[PDB]
Amino acid sequence: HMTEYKLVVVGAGGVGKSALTIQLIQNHFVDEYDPTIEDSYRKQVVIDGETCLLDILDTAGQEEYSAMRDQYMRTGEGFLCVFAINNTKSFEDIHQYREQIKRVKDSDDVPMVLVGNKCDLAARTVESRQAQDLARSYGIPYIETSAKTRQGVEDAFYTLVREIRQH
Amino acid sequence: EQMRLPSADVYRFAEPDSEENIIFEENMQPKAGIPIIKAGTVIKLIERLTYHMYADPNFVRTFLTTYRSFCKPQELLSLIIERFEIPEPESAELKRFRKEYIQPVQLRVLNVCRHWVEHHFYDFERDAYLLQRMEEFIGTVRGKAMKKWVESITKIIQRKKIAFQSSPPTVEWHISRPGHIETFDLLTLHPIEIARQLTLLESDLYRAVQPSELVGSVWTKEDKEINSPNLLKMIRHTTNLTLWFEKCIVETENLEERVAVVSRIIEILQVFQELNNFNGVLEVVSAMNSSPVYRLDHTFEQIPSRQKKILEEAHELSEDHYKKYLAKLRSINPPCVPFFGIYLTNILKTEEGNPEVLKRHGKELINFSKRRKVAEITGEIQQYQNQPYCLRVESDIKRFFENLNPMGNSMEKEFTDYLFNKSLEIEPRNPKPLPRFPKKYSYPLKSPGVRPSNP
Ligand SMILES: *[C@H]1C(=O)N(CC)C(=O)[C@@H]1c1cccc(CN)c1
Repeated sequence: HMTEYKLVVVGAGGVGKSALTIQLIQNHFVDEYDPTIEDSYRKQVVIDGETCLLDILDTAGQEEYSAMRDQYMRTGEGFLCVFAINNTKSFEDIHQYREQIKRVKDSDDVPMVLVGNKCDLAARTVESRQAQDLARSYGIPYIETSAKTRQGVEDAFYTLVREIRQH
Repeated sequence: EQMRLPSADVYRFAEPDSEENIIFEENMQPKAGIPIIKAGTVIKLIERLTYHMYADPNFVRTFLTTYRSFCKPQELLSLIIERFEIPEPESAELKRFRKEYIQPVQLRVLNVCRHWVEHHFYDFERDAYLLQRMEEFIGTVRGKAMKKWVESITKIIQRKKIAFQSSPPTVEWHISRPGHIETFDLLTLHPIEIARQLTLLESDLYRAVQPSELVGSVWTKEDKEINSPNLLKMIRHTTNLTLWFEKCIVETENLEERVAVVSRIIEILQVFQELNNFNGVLEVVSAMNSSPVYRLDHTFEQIPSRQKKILEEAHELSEDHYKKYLAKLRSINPPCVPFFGIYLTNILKTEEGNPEVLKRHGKELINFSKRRKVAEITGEIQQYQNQPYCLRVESDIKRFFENLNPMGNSMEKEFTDYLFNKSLEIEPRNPKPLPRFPKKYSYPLKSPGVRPSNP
């Protein structure tokens, strides 16, 4: 049996966080996504030669069900804490998301990654340096991604698999 | 035989089909044998919405539910008025065109107007000038076949502007007696009635949500409070009940009394399972899997195995991306209360994960398959909203749950941290010894059970 990694995307709503996982799972030249099918959240990948299966939980659109976060979060081994570079409040929300994850996994060292997503051509309010600084304070990587170009998407997820493996 | 239609210079809807203006899916309309449109220009979509060869109710139903993402109500009305206003081409030719093109097309635009006014009246409630223009247009419509439909549209407009089973089971009571609202609490009300009255509220809240609140992922955007108020009331009730269940648990500091509380909630879950209230089932499951409750190992140890197993199967409904939940929802028949969260995610990801436009030979075409895909989810939401529950409303129990406010004046983080700090207090983190706490309930803890008291 190949290793299966249960990954959880957490982040503010209303800022296109769903693009991160949609872009990973859909083929780089296909734009025909159906969230209903099983293949829509499962992907077989090769990271540093070791083949694995990534199972990604993204509850995008269920943010108002705030009492379900703990439940959803406990499913995961690794977390992508996602904010939008065009929205400072989504960047300010990361601290509490991380605190919630630490509490759910009952651990100060949970495989985690900070992802800054460029969802549209709107102006950047979060400078890379501010996010690079926040990530260093938590002791985790920082990956920026673009929803239009698929740039950084694979590095965000692969970097998390390596955080789980090196735990 | 081939019919002579006017020129596109005078009438846009006569432009012939091509790869640059209309494309189709490989399969054919279920139940009807009609081609499935994948994408097209707005003019081609309006043409097919009011097609002369045949009537297309599914496309009409889909269109009027999802068109606002690519066309404004005001712009659509103009387009359907343009469609109706058919010029004759520049006899055998003119008499057949009148019966095989003008009459069928004019008749189909009137069906659109009727379906619009009947099922998406909100477009007119929010734009009085849109209703002036509709009523104005409908006034200009004259003909033999029209009078019937023109009068039906007028009778729907004025109605919209104005604004059933056998005997249900006996209301169950436990310690709290009817009218004694002051004593009502988790353990004093009957677990069957808590679950029934919560199922009625949650069923009404579920039924009140319209597709206008869902299409376009509007509940996630800045105006969510204006555009999705029933969905939000619904999600907030659910959140309230989850937090109340947790509060009941962690504020019951005595272990034996806390074991009675967790057991009673699992009984409420068991009745929600019986009633097919999956929202209710997941409210309990979410409270049990919350950070403050999950960690209470001394409490779950003393829970009977029947109740552990009940909670375990309910938890498994949520596993593997709601695999068992999805299967169980398809296997049951109404009345039921679905869990809305899945629908919300699927609509969001459909709309965010697919293009608004497809480009063929450099020309932009509206992606209608994306829209159809969303109308399929909203249609499924509506199929479970038809059937009501044959359960009697108890107005005081109803009001008790409607008015719950476990958070009080506290903010989420404040309250969440308090619930967690109560969990650590009542059951410290090892190797801290387990303290003892006094009892808080003067009344008996023994449950009356989840089986009715009378036939
Ligand atoms: C992403 C973002 O940060 N904001 C708020 C300033 C947006 O409106 C952007 C967004 C949101 C939802 C979907 C999409 C995809 N075009 C983009």
